Amino acid sequence: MSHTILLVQPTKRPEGRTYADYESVNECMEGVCKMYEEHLKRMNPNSPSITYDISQLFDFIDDLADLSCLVYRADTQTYQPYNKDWIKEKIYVLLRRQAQSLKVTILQSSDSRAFST
Amino acid sequence: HMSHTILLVQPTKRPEGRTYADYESVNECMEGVCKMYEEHLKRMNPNSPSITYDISQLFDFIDDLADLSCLVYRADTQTYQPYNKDWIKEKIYVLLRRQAQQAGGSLKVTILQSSDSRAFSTVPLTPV
Repeated sequence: MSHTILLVQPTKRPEGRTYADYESVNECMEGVCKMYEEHLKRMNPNSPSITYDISQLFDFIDDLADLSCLVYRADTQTYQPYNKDWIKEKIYVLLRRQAQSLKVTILQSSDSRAFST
Repeated sequence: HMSHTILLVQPTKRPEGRTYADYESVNECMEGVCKMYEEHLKRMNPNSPSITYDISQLFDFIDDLADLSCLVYRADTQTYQPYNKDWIKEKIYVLLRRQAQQAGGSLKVTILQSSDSRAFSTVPLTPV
């Protein structure tokens, strides 16, 4: 549970550079998936449940122009930098733990998640 | 110092306006804030070849910002160090004074809409 800032450059256009912050690494990592999930929720609005492989999640991330995060360390009172591929792993670790090839299904009816293998 | 610096901006309370830029050094990030205020003037005054602001005008415009922080890389820990709005304003106060030096009371900055470089002029007392 540490303050986490996320640097998102979606397209090569630098005016897209944006950021959000979260109370922990976890809801930052969930913040990324919720960015991809809102993208699928918007692509398929009439779909009640949208399923995606975790590879299409990483595919979306890979296509982002830039993604990085900054995690607070109370002992030094700074922010540690981790790059995109790091973030993808924490999302892999987060979604894998959430379940118990990974397949996530986006149940819009509940703003919740479900999994498969 | 001259380490990688990230600038976190937020003009209005509306978070969709959040953005960031990064710079090779702290001093190039501080100029980025000045240039952020400057171009806001140049766009407001497209018919004035030059515009001059007091440094305190640069500080009010920064208070208006919903949020403005910056992060400075630190090799000893390999981490980015946070700095709030006050720190940035003081760093700008110091940097522009040294830049005016090499060229109450307060400082006036004169920029040409053509250029990014600054011309400085010191003022006897500070405004109301």
